[PDB]
Amino acid sequence: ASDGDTAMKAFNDTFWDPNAKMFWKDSKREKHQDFWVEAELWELVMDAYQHTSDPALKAELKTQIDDVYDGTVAKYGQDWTNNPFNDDIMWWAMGSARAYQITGNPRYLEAARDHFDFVYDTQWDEEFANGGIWWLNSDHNTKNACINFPAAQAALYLYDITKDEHYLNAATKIFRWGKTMLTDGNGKVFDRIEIEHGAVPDATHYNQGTYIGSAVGLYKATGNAVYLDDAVKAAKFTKNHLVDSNGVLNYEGPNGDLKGGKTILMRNLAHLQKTLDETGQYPEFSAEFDEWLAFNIEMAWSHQNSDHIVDGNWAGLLSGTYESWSSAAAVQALNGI
Repeated sequence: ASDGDTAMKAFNDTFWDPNAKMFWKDSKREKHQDFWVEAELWELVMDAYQHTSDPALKAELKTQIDDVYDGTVAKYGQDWTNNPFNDDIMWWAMGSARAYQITGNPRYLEAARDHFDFVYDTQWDEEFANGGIWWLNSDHNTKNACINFPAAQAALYLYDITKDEHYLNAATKIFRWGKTMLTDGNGKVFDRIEIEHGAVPDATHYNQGTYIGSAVGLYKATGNAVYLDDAVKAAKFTKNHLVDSNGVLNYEGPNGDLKGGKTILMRNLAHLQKTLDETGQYPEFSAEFDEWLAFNIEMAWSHQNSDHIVDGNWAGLLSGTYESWSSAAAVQALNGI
């Protein structure tokens, strides 16, 4: 049995809508979650499905993988390519690849491949910044970490599924460009690069996270040690910069997109943690990293309410109203794979 079980059960009890097959945005159960965040809650369901050995929770979560998809398709349709936000398309392409791995349901591989191919085949460009995927498919003014590294990750899942080297080539070309043009080369991931004023070196949890995850995935697909080093350097930056003075990961609210970003960070830190624990690579860092992760999980869960819900401000919420994105990160932290 696990604290991850309790945390995921509580999350579903608080925020899941079995009628609309969608998460509520908050504990008042009034409006459903925003499109892209819903794909990140979809992945938390998947993470908890992989983490749990509770037979009731395992079967519920496996069903819920299908339900989340059906709720979203019922509202937004099956074809997300009319969404101007390439990031929206890619967060759901990545979720769909993972759903295929778990379920074997062909609809998910079609959704993943079709949506990924639309973004990468049409939104990759070498005229601005020597490479990279555009943020939007309407106006082309910026290329962003929050599309490019998720795209590398989606490509890696698609290579794992298909064994089509095209997807390894894509993952590698996207990551290589992103490391060059959206990082300092030393683990700091820049938000975006804009035509007018160039690189915007604002780092955040979710962009550290997708860079770490795509580097770990490239390490596993290629065996090239540089990708594991890239992940370690980005984890070091995260733990010394995106933390309070006590070492607890930051709160990036009140921005609605960022406030839940620890969810995506913790998901990807878990991949690095597992690779280093299992391989005995970077043993000094691995030990420090594991201690810091344990410390963060302990501090988050120390601030659970009586319903076992943890607000995303892990430094301290007594207002009675909890949000599903902000609250997700603590559940993710206890469901790492």
